[PDB]
Amino acid sequence: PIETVPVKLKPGMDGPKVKQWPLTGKISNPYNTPVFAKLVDFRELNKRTQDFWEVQLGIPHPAGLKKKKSVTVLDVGDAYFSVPLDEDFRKYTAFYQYNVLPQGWKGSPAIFQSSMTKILEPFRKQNPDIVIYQYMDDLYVGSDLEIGQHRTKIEELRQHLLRWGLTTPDKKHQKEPPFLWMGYELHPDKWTVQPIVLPEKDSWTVNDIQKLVGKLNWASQIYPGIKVRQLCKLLRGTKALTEVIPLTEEAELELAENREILKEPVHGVYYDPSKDLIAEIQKQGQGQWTYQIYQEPFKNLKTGKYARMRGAHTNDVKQLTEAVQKITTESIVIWGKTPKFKLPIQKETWETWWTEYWQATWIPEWEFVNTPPLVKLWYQLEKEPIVGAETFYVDGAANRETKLGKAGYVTNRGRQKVVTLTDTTNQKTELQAIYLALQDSGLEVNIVTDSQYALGIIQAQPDQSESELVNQIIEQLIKKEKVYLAWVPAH
Amino acid sequence: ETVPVKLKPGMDGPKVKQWPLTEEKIKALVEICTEMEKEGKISKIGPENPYNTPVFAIKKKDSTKWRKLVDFRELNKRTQDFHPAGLKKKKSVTVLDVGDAYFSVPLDEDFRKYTAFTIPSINNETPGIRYQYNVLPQGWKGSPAIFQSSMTKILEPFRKQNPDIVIYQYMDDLYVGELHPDKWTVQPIVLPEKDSWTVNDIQKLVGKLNWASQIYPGIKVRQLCKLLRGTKALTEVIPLTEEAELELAENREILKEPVHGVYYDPSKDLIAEIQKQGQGQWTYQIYQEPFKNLKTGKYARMRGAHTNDVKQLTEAVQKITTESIVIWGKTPKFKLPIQKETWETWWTEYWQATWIPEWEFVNTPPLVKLWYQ
Ligand SMILES: Cc1cccc([C@]23SCCN2C(=O)c2ccccc23)c1
Repeated sequence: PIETVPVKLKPGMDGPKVKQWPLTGKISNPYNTPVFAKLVDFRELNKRTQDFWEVQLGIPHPAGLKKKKSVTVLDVGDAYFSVPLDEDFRKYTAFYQYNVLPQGWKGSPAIFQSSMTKILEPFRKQNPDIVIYQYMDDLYVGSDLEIGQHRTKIEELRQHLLRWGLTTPDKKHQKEPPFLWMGYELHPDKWTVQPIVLPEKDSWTVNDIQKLVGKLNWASQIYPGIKVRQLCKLLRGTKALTEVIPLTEEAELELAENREILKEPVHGVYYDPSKDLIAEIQKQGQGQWTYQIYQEPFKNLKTGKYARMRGAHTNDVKQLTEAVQKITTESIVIWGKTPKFKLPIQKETWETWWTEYWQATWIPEWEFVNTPPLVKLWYQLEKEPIVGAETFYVDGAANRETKLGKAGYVTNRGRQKVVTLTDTTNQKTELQAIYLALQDSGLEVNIVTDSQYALGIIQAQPDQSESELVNQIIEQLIKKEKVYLAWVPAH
Repeated sequence: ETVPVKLKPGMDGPKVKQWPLTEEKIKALVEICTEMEKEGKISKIGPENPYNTPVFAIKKKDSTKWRKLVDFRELNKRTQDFHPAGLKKKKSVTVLDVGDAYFSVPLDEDFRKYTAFTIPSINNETPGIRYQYNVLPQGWKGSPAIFQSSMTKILEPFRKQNPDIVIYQYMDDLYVGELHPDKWTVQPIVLPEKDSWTVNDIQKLVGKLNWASQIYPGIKVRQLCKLLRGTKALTEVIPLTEEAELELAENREILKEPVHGVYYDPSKDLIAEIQKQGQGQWTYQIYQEPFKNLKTGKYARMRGAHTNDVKQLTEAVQKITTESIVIWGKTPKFKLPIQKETWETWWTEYWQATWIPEWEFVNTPPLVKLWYQ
């Protein structure tokens, strides 16, 4: 006898009137629903049933749990059958109608959840330091009480629940820690990801290679150093999920490598709200960033890898910024607060950057950590034209259909050059002309262009791009002593 | 008793995701709601209710007590339907948060489910607490309209005893003509004035003038571009042929006042762009049709923000919205020069208004910035 959840059907609809398929106190009228073996097909009813508030679609991260001296899991049997179905909505379930939440119905998981929350509320009020986590049919109960007092408390919970018809496994039949939940291995004082066995094969198909890479990633969450690049060349051009791909010489290397890394076990400690949160970020190769979050030096709560080209043209500062933004977003979810950052960029580099970037950009409280490689700015465009430096008036243009173009320049000093391009685009020819001025000029240049497009890319100080051409332009720019780019209207 | 309110025909309630909130804000909301429930303002809801609205906490102008803020933007776009041209001329307008009044009035019982909102829990450790208003909620467009006949009926004596002062109501606020709108000025385009001019100088000038001619076609750069004929050193000084001096003069004159034929049409969306200049400076333009600016402005950061671009932006955005309401009686749609996630993460930290304007994120062109400062 737990309060009943009222339920209607989507406006302008009526209960399922689906004929019965010919075949061979929880249930007691123009409707009917298919039933056989006892599995009911409520697909039609569900398509008639109103919408309910989402079920727990976001699960907790171990990194954000607090240490408990003892933990227990209680699986609730006959969960759904233990809760009453809206008296009025009962008719629409005829098949003999239900009096309880039906297995396989739309609002069952939700109403059950809502019910459990209301049943737990009392017991919770009385037990403020006993933490209960509801996850489908399971009840995870942790506390800081010693082994015996804890057992006594679980027994209270079991009885409270029993008052409501909810039965649970006694101490003898309960499952004991650690808990294997959603790819994790939970201990009352430490966590980790469940066992990772890299198959030792001599015949790998596409399905094996993909699953492997699949397992590898999920581990990187705690095992920094793993690599998947030399395996992720094994999929290129694969004809089918059963095509057996021979592990290249380098493919057995990376694997053997990871295989070894995975041999040494690493455990994530839990969260202590009395201490500060701290995240440190390293630049692990161009475009790849790593990070670890902790409260005590080396006792990581969570660690991670980022590799996201936010577009096509960026730099380490912008990349550093985004990494910080993602870590911040995770942090708010998991712990409810932003960690203090330890970043590999000097205050003055960051200052120079955000102060003159056209986009509002910000980084929460952080401090420089001197760990090479440091993120810096590879070149700074001159704020005013350079005296004594040659001036290149560049120009590019390509017919958008023949993809035929020309790019070149003319300097104040009489220097001129015109190159013909093929299979090019206007933009590419505009970039090309700038490229040329840079190539053929000294350590100091004044470059005039009519390309807003090129002007924009370059002014943003990119240092990494997908465009080979933009990358050549960066290389040149890094070499120059002074470069002043200036725009002028075209035509 | 309650007045029947409804969603626009055929439409349904809002199911907008709740953004993650910090521990501080969650505790804050939890304390605020627990009492609101005690006063019957809000009441817990079951799973039978599929709707939702985002909520967060803010801290009003120089106040230390938390203010629950519900982003009813979605519910407002779906709520069925139901300006003092002198206000902008007033010497001093004051903003009075008269949002609490709404609580005294009950909300149609049939409409309440659409006001559903959720208070999240850190790390999803719990299912979150769900409520729905039983009274006119703060920040909903229905509330000010419903509490209208009543709001006037109480401001009947003051505007008859003082029919001089203007009273304007926009959502949860009251504007009595602390703003000083008689000092609001539109940033006019401005060409450089210099002793000497280098090739570079004239180029930039010709550039700005080219752009400016999109708004003022009378502008001519013919004479100036001749002084550019040839391929000379950027740093090479160029004396102005007199034909140019005059060409530069007319342009100046043309840019001494806003362009003609620029009226405000209340049947069109009001748009606002913002550019980050630097040195904590921010330009903006309000228009409805490209190049036909209803207003152009400038914003200087306030203290305690020198190190924070996002605060500046949000402060600027609120500054600009206030001007919109104080002038047209509407909030514009913002084109925010900032990465969506950066913004969506901290805006709620520097926000103090009770309304939330609409926004989108852009990639400001280099040129346009050189043209607005
Ligand atoms: C998200 C989740 C899943 C399973 C168990 C828990 C659980 S059981 C009760 C809540 N949790 C804790 O505080 C905790 C700490 C260490 C181990 C287990 C737990 C939490």
